[PDB]
Amino acid sequence: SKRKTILDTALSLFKQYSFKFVGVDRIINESQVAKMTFYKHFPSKTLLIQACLCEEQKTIEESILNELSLLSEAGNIARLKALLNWHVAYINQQNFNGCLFQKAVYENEVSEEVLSVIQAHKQWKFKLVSDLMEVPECCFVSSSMVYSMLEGMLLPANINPCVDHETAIKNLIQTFEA
Amino acid sequence: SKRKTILDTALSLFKQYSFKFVGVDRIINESQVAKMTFYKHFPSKTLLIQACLCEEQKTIEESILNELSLLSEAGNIARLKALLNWHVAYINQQNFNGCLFQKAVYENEVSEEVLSVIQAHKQWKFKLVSDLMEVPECAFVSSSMVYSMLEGMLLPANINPCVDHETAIKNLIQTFEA
Repeated sequence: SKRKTILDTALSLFKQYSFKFVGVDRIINESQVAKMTFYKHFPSKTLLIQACLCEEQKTIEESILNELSLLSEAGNIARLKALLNWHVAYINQQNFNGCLFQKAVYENEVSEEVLSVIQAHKQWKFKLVSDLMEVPECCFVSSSMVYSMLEGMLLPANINPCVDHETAIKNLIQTFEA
Repeated sequence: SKRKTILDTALSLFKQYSFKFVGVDRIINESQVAKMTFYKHFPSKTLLIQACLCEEQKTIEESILNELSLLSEAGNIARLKALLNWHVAYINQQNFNGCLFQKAVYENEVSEEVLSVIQAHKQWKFKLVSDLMEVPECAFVSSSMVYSMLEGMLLPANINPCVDHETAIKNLIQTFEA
């Protein structure tokens, strides 16, 4: 029951800081649960991290896919545009601090059940990019290229905050619309 | 040389594992340096990490720029090729574990000492890409897009082991006509 509060509280803290930086004791208080209640739902920190990544996958994929299904009658450039714009909104959102899946691999949060979630999600996004570009109306720029560019656009602004990714994306949208 | 023995030991250990995973005392042992001589050079792990990142920036910037000055008598497309192919070689080393500057930020190393080095280097890299593409011999792809694709290709391989970055680069090199 209080599982969701814990999950949602840990998600924010992991996104805000890092996995190794926030310990279980901090998640306990901020969720306002008893230690015993935490471990009933999450017997270990790795299990909470696994559920945090599963939740991030479910929310990202549902969000993207729902926008695209609003454009099934829009043609293929319109749907590719929406995938690109979605990234603009994602890095401009207030709490954006990078990609949580890239964060887990850099922090070596890579127990097998966690890695499979990470790889399955990024394999889904690679496939989605590839399917959106393998249309007749598209060319020049390859999908493996666009995928890695989007992945590089998900880096924390702190690495290079003068880079405006939205300006690059707006420019690439105009190329598809040539 | 004392200060440099500590650098090479810490810098190597941070890449193999992670900044958080490697403790100052582990660095003391494997370097065989008096703990007081360590603290005369680096009074805090943060100052050590800043120096490690300055060493990494120096190494990468001199490796890239040495490949380009050997190609001064060549064309602009060949010099852009050199930078692209440099990333192919970098992610194919046996000791490759992603980008140390990305890793630092994702591990929440966000002190002023660290971010100023990280950002100076990546600012340097963004300008180099812009300058190598700011030539008469160059398309529908902006330098900001190329920078981001280069950044994304430096992610650890296990985030999605099915992405073949080398093939992506080969095709991108061929769109530039070389």
